[PDB]
Amino acid sequence: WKTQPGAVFAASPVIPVIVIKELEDALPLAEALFAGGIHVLEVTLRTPVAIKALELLINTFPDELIGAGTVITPGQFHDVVAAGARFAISPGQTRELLIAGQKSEIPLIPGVASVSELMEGLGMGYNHFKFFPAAAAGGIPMLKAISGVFPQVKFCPTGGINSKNYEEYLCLPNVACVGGSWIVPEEAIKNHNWSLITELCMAVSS
Amino acid sequence: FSEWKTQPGAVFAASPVIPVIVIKELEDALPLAEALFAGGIHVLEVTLRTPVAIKALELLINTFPDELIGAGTVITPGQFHDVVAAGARFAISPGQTRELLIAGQKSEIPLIPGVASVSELMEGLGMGYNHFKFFPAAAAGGIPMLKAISGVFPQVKFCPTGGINSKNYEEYLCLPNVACVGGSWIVPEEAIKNHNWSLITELCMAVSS
Amino acid sequence: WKTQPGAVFAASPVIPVIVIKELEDALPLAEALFAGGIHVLEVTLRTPVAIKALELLINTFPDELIGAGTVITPGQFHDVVAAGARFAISPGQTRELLIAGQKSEIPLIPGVASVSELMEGLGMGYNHFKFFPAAAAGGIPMLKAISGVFPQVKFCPTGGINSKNYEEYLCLPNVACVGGSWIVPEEAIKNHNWSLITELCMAVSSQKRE
Repeated sequence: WKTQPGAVFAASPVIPVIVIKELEDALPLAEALFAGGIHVLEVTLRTPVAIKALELLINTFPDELIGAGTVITPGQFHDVVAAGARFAISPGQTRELLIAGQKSEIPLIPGVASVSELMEGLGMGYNHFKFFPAAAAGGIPMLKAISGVFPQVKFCPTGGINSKNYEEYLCLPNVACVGGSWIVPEEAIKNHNWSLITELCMAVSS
Repeated sequence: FSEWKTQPGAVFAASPVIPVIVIKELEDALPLAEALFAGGIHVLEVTLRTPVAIKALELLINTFPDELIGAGTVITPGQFHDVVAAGARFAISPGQTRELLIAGQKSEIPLIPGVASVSELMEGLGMGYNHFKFFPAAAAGGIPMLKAISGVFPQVKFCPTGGINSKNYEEYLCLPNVACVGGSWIVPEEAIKNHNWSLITELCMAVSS
Repeated sequence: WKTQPGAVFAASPVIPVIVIKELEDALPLAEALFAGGIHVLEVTLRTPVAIKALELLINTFPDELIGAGTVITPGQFHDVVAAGARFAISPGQTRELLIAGQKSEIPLIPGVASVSELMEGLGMGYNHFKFFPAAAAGGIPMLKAISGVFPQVKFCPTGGINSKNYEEYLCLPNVACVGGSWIVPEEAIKNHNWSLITELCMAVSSQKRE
């Protein structure tokens, strides 16, 4: 790991959760994010073209922190490493995935939602996690309770984070950044509203 | 993995509501079953929550061999082997362990394990499971939890159980990743104790039609 | 196990979750707890002096049920056992910690927050658990739903339990006791407010019925 997990969190207060259904949208969406001050991109493995979109983004804009999300299996993890991803994010964790991230060249950010899941990740050497789905898995009260026992663990809450609540999450001492789709809404991507997306990103990156 | 003759999706497709059956008195098994059948419910989950449960399971399977009768509250591999040997057509669990998931993939009979977090779901997927009980649904994040999961695992199918009732079950059934729900409200212990088989049939008919 | 997990839960309706910053406060705090009827002490591994306080309390009061909390790792479990702890409590569980507790004469109370976590503990011989953080992880509805499927499993809910809600938790058939800092607030410890701590403990001791 040359890129440290903490670098995936320090890049932006908000990590955009990107769903790319059409490959032609990948590059103009990325340029819109860059113009809006966002230099970390999580390309989720949720569509057939996602791997090709990740490859296209890394080939075109290699000096951005472009990684993959929804990495569920070791096989997907090796696929995104091979595609050039700078990091891998998962909505949860498995033992196999945690093992795979130990010997990897790029950081894995596993997802957890209970103290035992956190402790399993900690035992494997991980101390940067996604908290997912944050709003449905206990929200701010959960993160405060965890902070009292694991003050040094750092989280990126994702899932139900939006304009109205994201500052409340960011203010927590164990929250390094948040993630969500509200700055890259699917409707604006589908309809090529790139300048709008820049404006939504500017509202959170300034 | 998951090449069972009886597929979990077929179990889920048989009824919008799987009744969570608690049988305390063996004499109640047949009339309770008749009330369910009459109310259009032909998938029965006999829970392993009472001393007579295994006997009631065996009695129901032997008496009604053409019905889709299985077991619930299957916690251990030993209990799973017990309900297989009793003739259960499926096993449902409120959660999962590696050993339980291993037992289900070694069996002719499908296992429907329980999950409540994304990591638990991911361990289940790693063992070839993609049909799960979500338990206890209402206390483990409810509809917002299921909606969040659907955006990330759109193919995974759930049977939410735990706090599902007449007033909210349709809200759960409308979700794209919910194939059916489970609950005791259509087989309530008060009606079973009173031998109120007409009421049970009426409750079942309301959800099956 | 020299002490049974159920004995840890049966000692008091409320286990005091102790954060001790100054070693000289350990003996006077114990006196305030004893005077309020409470003889189970959970010294949390959250301060530099916690291990030394644990050892001091056990050596001073060997006949009291003095144990450790916030035991995260097998290494910490071995440290508190060597320190003389009568029990160890964890906010969660891992396979490694469950294995370590199997090999000890000192009871381990793992923390769980889902049925699958409970089942992993059950499979390794555990049926007394902390439910943490109780108020944020599903609360009373979660415990009630679990009680129907695991009537043999006993819980100590901790995290967000206070004087306003603890009796509601205690009424549940699968809740043997609760844990909380509200009967041992850090401000009262720092200020040597033993009369307040004793008053708070006396209130929860009159709720002990077995």
